[PDB]
Amino acid sequence: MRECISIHVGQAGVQIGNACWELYCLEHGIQPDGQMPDDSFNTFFSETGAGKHVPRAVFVDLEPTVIDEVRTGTYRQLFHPEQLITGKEDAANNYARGHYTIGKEIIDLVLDRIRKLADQCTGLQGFLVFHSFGGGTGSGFTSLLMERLSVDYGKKSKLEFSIYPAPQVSTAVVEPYNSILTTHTTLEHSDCAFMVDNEAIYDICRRNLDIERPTYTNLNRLIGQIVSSITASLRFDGALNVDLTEFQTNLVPYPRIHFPLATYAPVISAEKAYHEQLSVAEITNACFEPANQMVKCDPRHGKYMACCLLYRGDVVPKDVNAAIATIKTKRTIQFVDWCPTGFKVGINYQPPTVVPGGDLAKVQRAVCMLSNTTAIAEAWARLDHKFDLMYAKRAFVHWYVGEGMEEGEFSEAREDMAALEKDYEEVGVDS
Amino acid sequence: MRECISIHVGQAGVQIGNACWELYCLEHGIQPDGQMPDDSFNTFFSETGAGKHVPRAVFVDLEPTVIDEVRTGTYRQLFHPEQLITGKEDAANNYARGHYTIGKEIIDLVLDRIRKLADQCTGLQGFLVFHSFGGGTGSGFTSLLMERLSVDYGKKSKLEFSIYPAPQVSTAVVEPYNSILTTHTTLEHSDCAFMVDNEAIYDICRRNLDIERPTYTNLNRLIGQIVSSITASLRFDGALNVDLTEFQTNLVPYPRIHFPLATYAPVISAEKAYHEQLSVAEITNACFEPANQMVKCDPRHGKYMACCLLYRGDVVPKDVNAAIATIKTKRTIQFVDWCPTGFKVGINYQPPTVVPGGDLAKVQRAVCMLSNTTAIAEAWARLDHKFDLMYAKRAFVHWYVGEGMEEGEFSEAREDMAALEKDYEEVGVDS
Amino acid sequence: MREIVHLQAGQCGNQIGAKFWEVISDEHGIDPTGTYHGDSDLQLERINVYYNEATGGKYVPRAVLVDLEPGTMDSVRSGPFGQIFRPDNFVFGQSGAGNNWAKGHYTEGAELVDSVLDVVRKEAESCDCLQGFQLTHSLGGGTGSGMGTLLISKIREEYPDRIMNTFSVVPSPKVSDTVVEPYNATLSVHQLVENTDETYCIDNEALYDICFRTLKLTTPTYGDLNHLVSATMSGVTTCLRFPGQLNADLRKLAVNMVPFPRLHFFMPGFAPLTSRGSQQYRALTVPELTQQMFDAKNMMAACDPRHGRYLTVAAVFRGRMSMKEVDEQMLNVQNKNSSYFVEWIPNNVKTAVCDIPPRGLKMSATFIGNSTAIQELFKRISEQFTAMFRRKAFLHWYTGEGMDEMEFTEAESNMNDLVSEYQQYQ
Amino acid sequence: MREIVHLQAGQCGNQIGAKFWEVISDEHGIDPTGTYHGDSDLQLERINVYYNEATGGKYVPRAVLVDLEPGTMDSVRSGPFGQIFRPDNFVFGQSGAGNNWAKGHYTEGAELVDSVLDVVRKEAESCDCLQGFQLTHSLGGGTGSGMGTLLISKIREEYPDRIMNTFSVVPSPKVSDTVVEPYNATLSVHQLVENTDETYCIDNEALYDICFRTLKLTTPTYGDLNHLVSATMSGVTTCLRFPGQLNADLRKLAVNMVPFPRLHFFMPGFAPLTSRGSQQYRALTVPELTQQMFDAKNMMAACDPRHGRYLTVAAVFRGRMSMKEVDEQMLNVQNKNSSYFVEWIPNNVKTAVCDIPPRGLKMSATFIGNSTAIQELFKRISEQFTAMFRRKAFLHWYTGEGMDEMEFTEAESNMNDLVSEYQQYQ
Amino acid sequence: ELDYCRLTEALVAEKEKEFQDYAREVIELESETTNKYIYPLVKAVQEGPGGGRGPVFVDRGGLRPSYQANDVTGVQLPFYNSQGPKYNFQKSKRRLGFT
Ligand SMILES: Nc1nc2c(ncn2[C@@H]2O[C@H](COP(=O)(O)OP(=O)(O)OP(=O)(O)O)[C@@H](O)[C@H]2O)c(=O)[nH]1
Ligand SMILES: Nc1nc2c(ncn2[C@@H]2O[C@H](COP(=O)(O)OP(=O)(O)OP(=O)(O)O)[C@@H](O)[C@H]2O)c(=O)[nH]1
Ligand SMILES: Nc1nc2c(ncn2[C@@H]2O[C@H](COP(=O)(O)OP(=O)(O)O)[C@@H](O)[C@H]2O)c(=O)[nH]1
Ligand SMILES: Nc1nc2c(ncn2[C@@H]2O[C@H](COP(=O)(O)OP(=O)(O)O)[C@@H](O)[C@H]2O)c(=O)[nH]1
Ligand SMILES: [Mg+2]
Repeated sequence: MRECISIHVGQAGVQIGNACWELYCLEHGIQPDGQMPDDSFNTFFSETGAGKHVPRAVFVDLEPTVIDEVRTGTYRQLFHPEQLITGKEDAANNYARGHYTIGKEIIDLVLDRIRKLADQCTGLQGFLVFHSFGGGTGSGFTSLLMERLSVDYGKKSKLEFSIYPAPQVSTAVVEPYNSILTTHTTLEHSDCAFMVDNEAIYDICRRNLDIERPTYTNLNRLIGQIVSSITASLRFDGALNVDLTEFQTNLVPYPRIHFPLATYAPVISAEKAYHEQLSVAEITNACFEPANQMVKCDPRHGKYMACCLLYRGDVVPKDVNAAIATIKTKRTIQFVDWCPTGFKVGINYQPPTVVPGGDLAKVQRAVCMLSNTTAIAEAWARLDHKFDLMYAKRAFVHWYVGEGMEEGEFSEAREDMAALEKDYEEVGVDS
Repeated sequence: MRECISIHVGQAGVQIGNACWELYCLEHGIQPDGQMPDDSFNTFFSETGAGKHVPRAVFVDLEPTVIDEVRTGTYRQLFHPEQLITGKEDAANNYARGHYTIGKEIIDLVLDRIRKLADQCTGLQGFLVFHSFGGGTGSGFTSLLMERLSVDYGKKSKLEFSIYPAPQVSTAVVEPYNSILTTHTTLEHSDCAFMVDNEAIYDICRRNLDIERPTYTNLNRLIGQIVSSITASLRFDGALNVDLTEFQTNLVPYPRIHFPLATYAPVISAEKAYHEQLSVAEITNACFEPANQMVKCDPRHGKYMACCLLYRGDVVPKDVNAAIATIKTKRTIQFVDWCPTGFKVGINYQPPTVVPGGDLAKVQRAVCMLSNTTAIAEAWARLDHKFDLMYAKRAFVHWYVGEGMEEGEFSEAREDMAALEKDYEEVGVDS
Repeated sequence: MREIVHLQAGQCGNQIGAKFWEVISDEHGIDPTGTYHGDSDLQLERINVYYNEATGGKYVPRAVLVDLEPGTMDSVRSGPFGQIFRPDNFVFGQSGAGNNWAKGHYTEGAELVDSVLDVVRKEAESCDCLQGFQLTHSLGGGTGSGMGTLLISKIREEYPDRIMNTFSVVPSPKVSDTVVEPYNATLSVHQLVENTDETYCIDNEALYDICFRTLKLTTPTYGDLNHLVSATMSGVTTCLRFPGQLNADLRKLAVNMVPFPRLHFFMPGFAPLTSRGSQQYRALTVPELTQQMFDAKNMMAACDPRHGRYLTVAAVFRGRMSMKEVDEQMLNVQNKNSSYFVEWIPNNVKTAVCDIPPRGLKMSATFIGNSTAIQELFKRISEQFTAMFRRKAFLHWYTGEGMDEMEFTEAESNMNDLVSEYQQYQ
Repeated sequence: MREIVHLQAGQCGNQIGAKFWEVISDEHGIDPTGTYHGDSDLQLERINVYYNEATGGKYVPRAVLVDLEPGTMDSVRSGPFGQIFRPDNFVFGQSGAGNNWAKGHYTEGAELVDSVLDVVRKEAESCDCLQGFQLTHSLGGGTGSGMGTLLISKIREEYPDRIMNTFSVVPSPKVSDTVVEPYNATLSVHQLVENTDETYCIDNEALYDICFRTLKLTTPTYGDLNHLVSATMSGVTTCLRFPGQLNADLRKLAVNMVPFPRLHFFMPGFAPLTSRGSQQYRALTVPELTQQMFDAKNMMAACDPRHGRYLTVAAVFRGRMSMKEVDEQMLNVQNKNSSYFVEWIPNNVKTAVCDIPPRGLKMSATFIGNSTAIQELFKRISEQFTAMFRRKAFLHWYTGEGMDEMEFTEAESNMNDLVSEYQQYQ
Repeated sequence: ELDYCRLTEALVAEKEKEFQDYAREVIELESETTNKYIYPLVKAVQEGPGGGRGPVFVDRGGLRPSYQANDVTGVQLPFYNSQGPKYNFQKSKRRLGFT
């Protein structure tokens, strides 16, 4: 009955998506041809008369070199070929080109396949979109993707899983230019929106998973485990079951603030799993470490508004509420005085499943915390400084302006970003 | 549930935690893989659900040449990977390098690891540490070690097993400068503090155990027996039980006087075990002899401030209290006028365990005595003779000042230690 | 004869009902298929209080299971004793309440309130004469408490003179597991004070205290917590279906408990609870068990009567027991501990005795005591509701759903009226 | 009928009572499981003084185990009679006192006194008519003397009209095995002089002296020391549970022994102690009991009545015996040694005869003697408390825990006045 | 009353025996190939009835009572075997002289 639609936008969306959909098939025991050798698969797969399953995913891309690798590999028989949407020409790291020039040629094809998938749904819990701030139409076409979804669909959930531009490492020069102009869309047309930046995931894989040389496949296996633990309360029985709309309402203090931080615990190797036990209290303390956080910001600087936790495995409610008491006793961590009861707890019996060839090991007890802090103002004023530092001498403006957008729209992104950072300042003051 | 976290620091610390943790494994019958082929092991081992006993030790060093032998030798699979901490460059026989410049880089890294062990502890008796005065990390970082556990863990126990310079032989030249500058740290930030110098342990093996050429392994076993019998009453049942809280109280009359003298008896070879009888009387007279004393100082010049006794094996309170009467009648042993009944007695049941390669014999009874004397000012005034002799022409002063510490701390730590020798002498004057 | 229709609200109501019908079907000797396999004729002599006649020697419960997420509903049907319920009583919505009172009271509950009122009126007409109802729910979520407040308020006006029993699980400070949890409780208790006959105050936090200190549970999952709440519900209304020496049904236990119509929140407790080890050293006699009913460790609420005044007490005993003891021990408590008990109401305690014991036991007793110490649980909820509402926490999830902002202010003011009213009776 | 609730404090207390609770269990014929395996009817007639009724015809001792360390709480479980105690009475804590009086009395022991006071009230208010309580503790330890005096000082205000027996284990001059042993002892006698009815002085030096000179044992374990303490403790409360020709309860021994309320320190002793070689060479006869009874070798304290005066004397007998040989022997020792007994009380001694002897034996005797010669005990402790305190020994272990230094001044001044009160009665 | 107590004890023993049969069947089915991973199963079956670390009481039906009274923690008491010899109370009585 319950079901969602995945919208993998961009080259990062495809590499994330095939990491997620590889994990889903082995989780539900479905072969690459789609036929198995119970309604757990109903949330993402669609049943036909012949015994197959079609994933409810739409791949949004503007370059054919990233779709044809999907159509050639092992999963060529899995996905329906009309779900993979390829543009004729890439915007090539341009928000403006994917907003006014390139994106309106295939905006009709995306909304048509959205209509077909939502027609098959008997009741639609929400949408998941996957994209990155850095790229052109991963940030650009996503901006006009939300405009059509919000107007057509009123109160349907639309989750925005994003990748923030890292403060130090980058693969572009116009990367801060693309990120700030997407603040207009996400502030207005997003029910929820996560972010993890790549520099933080770089620190964890070096020291926790014991990998000298990882690529984006080992990062996207980690991000697949985050989404799997989120949606498994929809797919499997739980001692406490938490739906998609449940923790959506319970983490946001204001409609202007819908930006949690995601962390996962434990992340250890199969040789280090031979040594250390993994209990409920041991994995609870690991989510509060600023080293193991998956965003380069320190909650020790800021203040927690609310907390959402997602437990999986041999998890007893006795040990959950015992470890919460220990965390409130330590004075290194703080909570705002206007949220005394800030936690939310969910438990599922099924342990997380592992992928063959992956880096992690199979674990009984795991937790995926969703905490909203005032430490996100640390990673915004840094990017607002660098967006102001480049734009002081008026650089790269001729490429964006000449494509159709006026020069005053850059100044519009200044005040909306300046006002949004002011709304996070008034949260942290105590009454 | 009570337990002690061993904190070894220095190349002395790694080599002495190599022999101390070899004794604990065979004492509780734990294979080098960490799995056994009772809850006595709970003080020193941790219980993974799979059944592996991971020691709660923190090996600290600033040179990779002695840690990497542990990861290669027999016990590679026993020790947990993050529990063995290694810096980049050693302090190289220096207080100043290990305290203000080099040692401040891993002070965050080590005390993140004690958090993972202390939060695991549902009840902690206290921390044990091991350090050497001669080295750089054993003198410099160890002085920042005691300063921040004092802040972090207020009223916890911090026992000391220190290595003091020998009166004539030495393995360094600026070793006296390292020794004096840590007197202030082990004064305000140490609870109890034993000291052992190697020359007074060199003389034991040549005449008692009949070893012509001992090396540091033949010494590291003997200090291992001392730490065993102190914590043996924590682990094992006894007719009377003593704890780390008890012998702190019954040996330390004043907070400025917390420097015992640690002995052991009997230490005899397998050929002298066949011949000489070992009753409770014949082992409690050996702790009073100056030849068996383990510091290069003689209580015959000083005054027995307090006494602590640890007994192991088939020991009866009849023979303990009979031989306690005899030693009190003799006049070569003196007590102060204001401690008429200065004894503390502890009794355990299991005899101490013999290890492969240990040159001692399997024995039924043993005793470990901690007798605080005034004659510990004998060894201190000899070194302060040599510190001011070395400081007379201001030699080696350029090495310390430029690192970050001032030259005013040279006169401070000698004047701090000057008044401590006066306090230790005024106690001995009768009223 | 005197019949009770059972109502369950939300996921917490459905899990509570699953064990409650499991423990009393074995009490009446009912197989998983629903037939009768009995040993004594007294088991079937009263079965129409909670069951219905069916063709072929079968009986079905008179219960309706109401929630909004069908995921937990299939756990009830595919459960051990879920095949006995008639399928028409499973009334379910299509989307969740969002842990929101207003979604369950204004937005989505207004459509599901028509379905439950159609079913419950077709079942309340079947009996001889309607004694009353029951309601099992929790105040931590919006499914059980959102429409649960709305379904009571519509059926109270339709049935003006009946008996209305509600099982409330009010939020706890230590084992709080919802951010919007005080917003659910404080604005919903306004419906439990004006349109509800009786209410029991359950705390999950008190349930872990009993299961950890006393009952020796290494892993106390919600099944064993649900065992205690159902056993409390069984002991209150065992006089409905079983004869005794001195009996007291639900109506007679209610009118002697409530001195004023707005004071109908009690604290339950149960007494003969013991572990595997302490079973033998304990002797099951009357003066042994009356120690544990009044013991502050065995309360099913996180309030301490030593801080307050016992205003009216009940005790429903069970088993073949001598009436002299049931009376000399209880007067002994009243005279010895004369500081807590009120002075203006002498002989405070109600008494009931039943003959047949629970299986595996010879003697049992149930404690129900109303005091002034319940205002500890009310002021603690009130200050956490006032703290969040000063900066307007989560306001957009309730204002835009069809209700204004002044409904919280009258919720706080009426909540202030109740806690100040408890002081003047102290 | 007249019942005694046993108390147990400390590692010394947990090992004294563990041997003590199995010699009554042999005395009334009780298996380690708990049931009754007896031979006569007189054993089961009066058994409710120390035992409590359970289900299945089983009996549990009415005792509570108190300690601040879990170390010796294991040894009382894995002992011969560890399964016979109910687990709810095993009161223990996490942080001990570490041979300190100050930790037990103010800082660490004040959190355990409120836990055990709840326990002892449940096992006292359930009984018909209490005679009083009984304590075992040691002044050479932390939890025995630190918080053990806090149990004494608190239950006096709760139950003023009762009795309180204690077997104090005061330190010894030669068998001193604690550095701060006088500080524990001196600050606790001031609590014993004010809030204690009867006191027995147990010295382990007296226990070794009996075991070597009289009993001829090469290996005197604490099992042989705890059995000697239990044999005196069993034979001093005999006549409650066994009828006799001239019975006497512990209250009758109290009223005849303390002519002034501060003069309540006694000397215990036991009648037949004899080695295996010397067993066949003596005959159990009434003069043979009282000949060995006043012998200074068999005193259970480290003081000799030749240096002082027998202020008042007891005699408790066990076994089938006559009345003239009890009376003619004891008037003989009153007359012949007339220089030791006081002059201002004639007929100094109370006598008592019970019928049932201890098992394996047919005659026995017990001694309680109040004297001025027990001030030899107090002067040796107080000369060494001032000896340490003149140089301010170990003062940081006591001052920093909350108690000021003036408590030392009053505790040695009060103990000095008590010795000066003893002297003017000599 | 005595008959009722014996009946209750027998019923509890029968239920524990049924569990022991099922657990032995599961372990025997699982240990067909290797015995490298049967250790948690052996620990689970050797845990003992109730939270008990001490020895079982054979005359009582294998019952293991617990001792958890430590403030808010309630940590179970540990278990240590003793090298001290077991003594008989009759022999101790004869040796101490009460024979
Ligand atoms: N976390 C994460 N980020 C990725 C991954 N792949 C790409 N990115 C981000 O994507 C940004 C660049 O966008 P692209 O990978 O080119 O894809 P795009 O967003 O559609 O941009 P275009 O190719 O121009 O259409 C970089 O700044 C990266 O930070 C990935 O696998 N994981
Ligand atoms: N008693 C004792 N002392 C030892 C032993 N091994 C090394 N030492 C001491 O170690 C000191 C030399 O310093 P090291 O421990 O080797 O090295 P460090 O403490 O890490 O300091 P750095 O060399 O600067 O890194 C000498 O003064 C010795 O006294 C040993 O086995 N027993
Ligand atoms: N007593 C009890 N409380 C429960 C149980 N399950 C959940 N809860 C409590 O109910 C609250 C959430 O209830 P919820 O599932 O949202 O109820 P719903 O809104 O009616 O579906 C939490 O605070 C839990 O502590 C249970 O089985 N028994
Ligand atoms: N008579 C007797 N003395 C004991 C016993 N156990 C210990 N002691 C004495 O008590 C002293 C130690 O007692 P301790 O353990 O500190 O008592 P606690 O602090 O109250 O637990 C030693 O000097 C022993 O001689 C016993 O069972 N009987
Ligand atoms: Mg693109």
